[PDB]
Amino acid sequence: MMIRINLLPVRAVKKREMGRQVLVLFAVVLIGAGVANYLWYDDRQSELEAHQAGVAS
Amino acid sequence: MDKYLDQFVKAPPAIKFGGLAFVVGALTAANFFMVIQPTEEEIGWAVAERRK
Amino acid sequence: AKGKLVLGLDIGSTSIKMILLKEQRKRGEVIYALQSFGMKPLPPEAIVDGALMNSTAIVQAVQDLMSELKVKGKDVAIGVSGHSVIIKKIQMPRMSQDELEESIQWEAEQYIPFDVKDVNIDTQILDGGGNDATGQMDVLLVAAKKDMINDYTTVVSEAGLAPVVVDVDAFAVQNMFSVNYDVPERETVVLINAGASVVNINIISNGATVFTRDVTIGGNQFTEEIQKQLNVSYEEAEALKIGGNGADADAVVPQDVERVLSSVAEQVAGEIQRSLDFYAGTAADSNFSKVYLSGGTAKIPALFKTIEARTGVPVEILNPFRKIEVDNRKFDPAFVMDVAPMAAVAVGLALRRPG
Amino acid sequence: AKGKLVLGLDIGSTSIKMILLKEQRKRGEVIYALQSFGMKPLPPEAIVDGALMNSTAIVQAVQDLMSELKVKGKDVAIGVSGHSVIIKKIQMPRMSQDELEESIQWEAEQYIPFDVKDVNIDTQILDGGGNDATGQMDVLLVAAKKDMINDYTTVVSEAGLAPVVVDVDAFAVQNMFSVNYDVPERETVVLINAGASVVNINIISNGATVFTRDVTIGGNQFTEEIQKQLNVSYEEAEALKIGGNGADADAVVPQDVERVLSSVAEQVAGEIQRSLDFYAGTAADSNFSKVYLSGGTAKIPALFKTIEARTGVPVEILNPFRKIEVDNRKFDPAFVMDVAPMAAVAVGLALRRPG
Repeated sequence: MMIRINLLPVRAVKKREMGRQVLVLFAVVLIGAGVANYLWYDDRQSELEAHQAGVAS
Repeated sequence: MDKYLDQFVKAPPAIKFGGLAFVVGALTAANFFMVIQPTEEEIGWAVAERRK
Repeated sequence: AKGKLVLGLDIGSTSIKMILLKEQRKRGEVIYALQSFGMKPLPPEAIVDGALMNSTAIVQAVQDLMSELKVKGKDVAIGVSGHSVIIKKIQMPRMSQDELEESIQWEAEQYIPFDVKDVNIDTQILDGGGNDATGQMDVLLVAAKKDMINDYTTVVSEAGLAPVVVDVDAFAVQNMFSVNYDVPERETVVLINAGASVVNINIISNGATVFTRDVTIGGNQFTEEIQKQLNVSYEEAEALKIGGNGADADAVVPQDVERVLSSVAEQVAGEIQRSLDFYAGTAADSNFSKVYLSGGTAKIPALFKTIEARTGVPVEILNPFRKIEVDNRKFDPAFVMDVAPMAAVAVGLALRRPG
Repeated sequence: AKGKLVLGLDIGSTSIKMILLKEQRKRGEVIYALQSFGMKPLPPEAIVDGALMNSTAIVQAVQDLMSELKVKGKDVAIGVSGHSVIIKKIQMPRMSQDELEESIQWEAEQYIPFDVKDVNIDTQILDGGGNDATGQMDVLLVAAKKDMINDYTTVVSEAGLAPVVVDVDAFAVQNMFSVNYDVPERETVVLINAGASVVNINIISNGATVFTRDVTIGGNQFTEEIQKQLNVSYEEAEALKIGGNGADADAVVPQDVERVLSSVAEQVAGEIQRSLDFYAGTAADSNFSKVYLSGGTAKIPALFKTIEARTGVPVEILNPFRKIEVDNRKFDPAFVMDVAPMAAVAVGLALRRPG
């Protein structure tokens, strides 16, 4: 006897997986861009300190 | 109406996550621009102070 | 968790039917037994071309079923439309499950006139443990559009039901007869389910399906010929079919009706002969054995004798309900017998649900 | 405060009727008893499609009712139009009241072809205390447009009346027979209210409603066929229906009339047969028991015998007024019996009002 069950496996599964991967990629890009925005902030605080030294001068 | 509602039970995990992602991308664009502008302003105040 | 779900006849097209069997206790013993059943004719426009075009409304109907039933249960097995599923055999090589599922999808790909965009499931026509890797693989594939499945899960989600199995009718109709078929293990049996949208043939050795074939012709065609020849509405032509064709007082009406339905009787007989001839290829020399009928279209008066004489096979009605315990104080066997053909599938995926 | 309100037949369409029962004293004993009643045919154009197209005029009528009555009381229960209410069963899970009301609204949402923009109310078909949380919830929902309710509260506000209950007619008509139904607790009874705008069927075990169904066909259809076949005005066709169909001298007119009304008799019988068949799903094997009639459309001469023979159920007129004390010095039982069918609902939400 044949026991079959078309209750949803593969295409939704593939779409839930693609949905996961696209979001991980988003997360990675946004963490990198974050780190850039940082490093920039630090070079800017250094420049501010040099310039306040000049103003004192 | 329910056909749309099960299109809502199948997909919009993906669509909600995506929307959140485009929003966070926009906000990171905004804060990066808002750290580039104080750079320019800062070089400006440098050029003023040295002239003093 | 381990639940005893429920069973509707979701692709009845003529009728949404539903059945509850469960572990019934009598005298400290327990067995599967009929608890309830329910039937409501399907409102038109709810199903078109085997798809649920009006999910929410069909929901209203299903919920009527459940309250009529008086059932606590909210889990369900159901079935797809024969017009919505491609069923066909497939030969492969035996291997790991993943490699078989992917290989299976790959071979089905050409045989599906849609993108995938298809829900796919197979089962092996012979036991896989009886053969080695790389040799003697045979699965049969059931294939379906997402839009159909999604329509059905829609209807179910809204009736407050939760599906666990989306089965197919040509095999679900067999679960009631599976023990009785397993009694003769080398006999070739045919099983016709003459529905309102489709007629299925599945033919077996024992309760081992050898093949299935689905014919567009069905009871709708009889009703539609009656309607054509007497410019009647569908429902009144349907009643004329039912009571018109079988009453003890019907002596004047099998001329007026039979002359209307005769072209359909001929075309059905020719399509069944054709299907049987297209099977009959390795046993050149042999004849048939015995066969059963299911579906309300079967109940056409005398149709069983006609198919018997015309196909060269003894075609008999059968009582599905013999597979389940029936309390005579809650159901009388006579009617239960009377709606057995319509309800065969309706108790089919129903034994699937306390499986 | 605890008031004995009043009762109108606000969706009579043919007639606005009103009833006052209260605690009547005789010999130091007190029981519910008929105090007054009143009937005026509805000014057409006042109700269209089950809505009060015009509160103000209907107000004038209702106030005529109250002064005719000679009643002090200014509180009222009333009813919505069967054409203005969706009644249907709903299965849920038992929980806290708030979670059930919200869940109830959520499930009704698809089953209501309007925005909400809907007034919603449920009651449980079985006692909620008999089941635990999460299991065996069954409410039935009554659903209605604001514009209808607001039309009715308009009419009421202006008659100087204050509503406390806006009930539904298919169940309000039952309160008169509820004791007599509670006498057989396992008997399945049908109750037909054949009105002028709609015919309701509710079928029960005891005085426990199992279901309700509302049919567009009614007495208006009979009158309209009489009018069509003799180019008569509505009122004169109505009189021809009433006295035409039942006089002792009517021997020549049931050919002329019956031939006019025969298509309606057929279509009513088919629609009632259809409704009964759509219920009859768990007791495959059984037959009916007994049934009653209410509504003036019932009073069509011989219609009770016709429905009895045609539906396979003993259909009987019934006297609602047996549920209330009737002073023979203020009302003679004969006529009271005569308008019992029209007035069943009119005393229905009326026992609802000293509840």
